[PDB]
Amino acid sequence: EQHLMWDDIAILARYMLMLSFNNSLDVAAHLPYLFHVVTFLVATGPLSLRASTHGLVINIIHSLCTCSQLHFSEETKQVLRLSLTEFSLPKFYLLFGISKVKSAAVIAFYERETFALTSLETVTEALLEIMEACMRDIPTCKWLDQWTELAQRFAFQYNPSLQPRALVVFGCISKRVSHGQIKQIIRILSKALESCLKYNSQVLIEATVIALTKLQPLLNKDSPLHKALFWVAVAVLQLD
Amino acid sequence: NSLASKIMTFCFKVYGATYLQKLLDPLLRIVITSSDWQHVSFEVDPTRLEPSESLEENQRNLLQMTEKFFHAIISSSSEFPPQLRSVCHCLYQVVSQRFPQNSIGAVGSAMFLRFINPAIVSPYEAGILDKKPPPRIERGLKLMSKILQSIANHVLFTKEEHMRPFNDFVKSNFDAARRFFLDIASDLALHRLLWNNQEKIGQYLRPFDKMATLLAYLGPP
Repeated sequence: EQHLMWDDIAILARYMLMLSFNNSLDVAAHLPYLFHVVTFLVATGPLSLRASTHGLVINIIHSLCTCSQLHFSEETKQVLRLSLTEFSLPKFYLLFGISKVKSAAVIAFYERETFALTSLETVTEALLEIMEACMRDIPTCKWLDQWTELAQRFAFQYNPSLQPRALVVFGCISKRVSHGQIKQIIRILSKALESCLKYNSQVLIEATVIALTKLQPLLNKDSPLHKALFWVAVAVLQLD
Repeated sequence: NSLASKIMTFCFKVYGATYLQKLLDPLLRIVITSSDWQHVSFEVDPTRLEPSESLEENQRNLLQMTEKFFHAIISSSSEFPPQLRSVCHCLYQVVSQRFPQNSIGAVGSAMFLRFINPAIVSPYEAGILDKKPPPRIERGLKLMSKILQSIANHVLFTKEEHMRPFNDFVKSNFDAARRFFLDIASDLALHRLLWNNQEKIGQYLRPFDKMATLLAYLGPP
């Protein structure tokens, strides 16, 4: 929210809400990039931008239920219909850092819940179940791979504000992982603990640990790392 | 009476109504239309017996009626509907996992207690007859179902002293019913109900959360 380019992001998020209903024509090329934007924004900033970002997702799911270019199955469409219903629930309002409002729409057109990464984890798996459902029906897409790359780039690169969010998302969405990626994550955990010697660091630690959580089911069956991650968890608990 | 007990009696109800109706109605019409000629009495309680009636004679009357009723049930294996035969066998296997010894006994008792006997005692309310039988028949049917239950439970009479004279009759027909049990045991505003009890479905210990939303979309309309 402090960032030198915050206003430039906030402006484009505003445009993206308005566009998102017209994105009912658009989404098929875009869907990964829009969730990349959701991922960073999901509960950030002043409450109107949060409301906007909830609306952005609602409108995208609705657009995925009706784009005349797409041909999703009754099962996939039903999954999206139930997803709209799910995103309309008070649970999802709290995830998006919306509290004390009847309707997100009204506010869309600070009391930061100091952002809980577990909320982003929840959103991201729900958006993943939306994307996965669609990707079964569209075999010719690259959406999850592009989202994986986009999230991966931001997860690994040093940026204190975004990097935690990205790590969480990368972990949630990924379908494969390498020991070199795990090395980068645990190196990020270590560097974040060095920064604690010197709040942001803690959120990065939490993110890396959530990432390790989602990533560890992916790791190869004979990898030492499964056993190693038990001690990573122990060390994390020790932090208090 | 628990929910699973309600489920079992419902399956007997909706699948065996035509089975009980066509099995018991002929014997009942033979007991009413015929044998109303004589002063048929099944009163076997001595303290309740009229001075004109005879105990020895009424005891025979009960056993004769109980005999042909019991014979018609045991011989009705070839007319047992398949949906129940699946219910009793499903009930047979699940109890056998914890009580493999004499697990067939639990099937036959619940079979007689919750399905056969209630329709025998109250044929009118069960939809088998057009009106209630005469009062003397109602007393005999109630006493007959007590005997038939003792046979199904494989237990002698030990409480009422006036039912002990029939212990010889029930001891002989133990395994005849046991063979019949071994035979049959071997091969909506739902959203209104959902939302009314939807509150706090997630008290457990993913699908319960998912289900709360479908209940809130469908039920609240």
